[PDB]
Amino acid sequence: SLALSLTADQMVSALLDAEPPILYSEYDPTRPFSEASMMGLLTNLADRELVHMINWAKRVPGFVDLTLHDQVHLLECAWLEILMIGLVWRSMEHPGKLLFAPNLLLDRNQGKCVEGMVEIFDMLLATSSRFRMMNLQGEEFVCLKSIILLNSGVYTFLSSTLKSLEEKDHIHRVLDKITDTLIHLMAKAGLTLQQQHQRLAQLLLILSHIRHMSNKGMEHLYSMKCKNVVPLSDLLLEMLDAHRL
Amino acid sequence: SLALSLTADQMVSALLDAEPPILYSEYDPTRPFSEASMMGLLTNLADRELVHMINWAKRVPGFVDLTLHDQVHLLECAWLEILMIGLVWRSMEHPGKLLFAPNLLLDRNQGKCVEGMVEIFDMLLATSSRFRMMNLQGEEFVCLKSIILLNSGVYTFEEKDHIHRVLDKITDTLIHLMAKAGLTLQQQHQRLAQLLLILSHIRHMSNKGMEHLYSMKCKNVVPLSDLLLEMLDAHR
Amino acid sequence: KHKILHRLLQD
Amino acid sequence: KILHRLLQD
Ligand SMILES: CCc1c2cc(O)ccc2nn1-c1ccc(O)cc1
Ligand SMILES: CCc1c2cc(O)ccc2nn1-c1ccc(O)cc1
Repeated sequence: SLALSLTADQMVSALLDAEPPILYSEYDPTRPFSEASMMGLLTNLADRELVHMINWAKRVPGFVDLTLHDQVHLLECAWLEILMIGLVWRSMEHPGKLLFAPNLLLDRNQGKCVEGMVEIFDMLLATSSRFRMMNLQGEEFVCLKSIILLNSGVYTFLSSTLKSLEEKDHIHRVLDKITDTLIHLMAKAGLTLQQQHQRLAQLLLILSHIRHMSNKGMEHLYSMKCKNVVPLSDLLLEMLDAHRL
Repeated sequence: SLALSLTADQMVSALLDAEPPILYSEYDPTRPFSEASMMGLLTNLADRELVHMINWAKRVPGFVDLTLHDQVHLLECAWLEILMIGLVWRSMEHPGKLLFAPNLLLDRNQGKCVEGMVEIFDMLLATSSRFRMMNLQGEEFVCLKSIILLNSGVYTFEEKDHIHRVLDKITDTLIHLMAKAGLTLQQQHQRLAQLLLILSHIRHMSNKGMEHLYSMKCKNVVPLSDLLLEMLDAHR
Repeated sequence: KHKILHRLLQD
Repeated sequence: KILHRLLQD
């Protein structure tokens, strides 16, 4: 696995080059929001972002070493965590707002258009604030987003001796590499040894909050689906259904 | 604040001291399970453990510096994570079984006694197996449990600053334990990350567990205590 | 107004 | 499965 042989600098550079584009929403700015129309915008966007995510995932070192079955389980597990951490990143420089897209910048009050949404908005906003407080750097962001991809689904594997186990090993080797890379960035940034471990922890603890947000957004998305608020694409339907079985 | 001045050794000592007891279940092992009895056993147990958890939290350095309201918020957010990491930890040396209590050790398949339960069991066991392969130490475990208490509800809030200061001290404590254990700096940072990433899976399980518990309540498959209903209500 | 957790904490 | 096909590209 040539990926295991990468330096920290090579890991960072590869992750930066893999970054997906910032997409635009199909927001028609001279039409009144409804619950249905706002949900449509978010799910239309997500659907287009998913195709770009898949090509990004293929570009994360080690991901293409895994089987097709395992790549699927990993993306199925983490897709919404990844979209949300991207959103929180994009929003870093806009206090009080979520930059879903350059033409779709929403504050919490706009979240109230959709029932149950404001609660999720509020968690995303607080995560954005935390990112700002910590002064999260893009090099750290891309590492974290890659940790989510590799980690979130890693224990929902089963165990078929060597087969499942070595896919698990590999993933952990790669995760260990991203840790080394994170530490490297903080050292190059001049943080002390103590600050390095402290910051490493602060950043990883955020992931527990992103998981929480993904769990609640998946519940919320399921609810919108079950209430015929919005038509989901087959892709999004499949991604959502992976969380009900 | 007095928790900010603890040494690493003294953080561990304090956390080790604050540990709640291992409770027994009421289960009469002369009779087999039903869906209603198993779930009754689980909730009766959790309800008794919750009383001890509140005592334990008050003994977590820095927790008592927080306002009563903040203390409540943290416990409401984290209670099921805390119960589950506990369960994962005592099941650690029983591959394939979940030691809910010394007299209630349930192998994977008994999760099928309750609809929807086996999926949660499978997650719990996978986590136990992870702990095992990492050889999680008790001193590390108590650090992790306290991190959950302090971290899980913090972003849903000077109060925030203190929690982050205490969190830093516990990070300092975990790294101390690993340094003490002979690990290189590189191994120390790799193990710190590995342990903290498990907290993401523990959150996942809590969230899943919460919806299952909610379903079992609506479908009325078992009566829940007032305290447990209240801890449930906090999430919805 | 009278959550059980509240009163358990203040003991 | 759509996800499966997309990964194959
Ligand atoms: C996956 C689309 C989506 C949501 C669905 C919900 O039910 C609630 C909140 C949601 N946010 N998003 C979302 C997040 C980040 C994006 O880049 C696109 C959509
Ligand atoms: C809150 C009791 C409980 C569960 C309820 C569910 O619906 C599903 C799984 C559950 N696990 N537990 C649980 C976890 C740890 C304990 O120490 C005791 C009960």
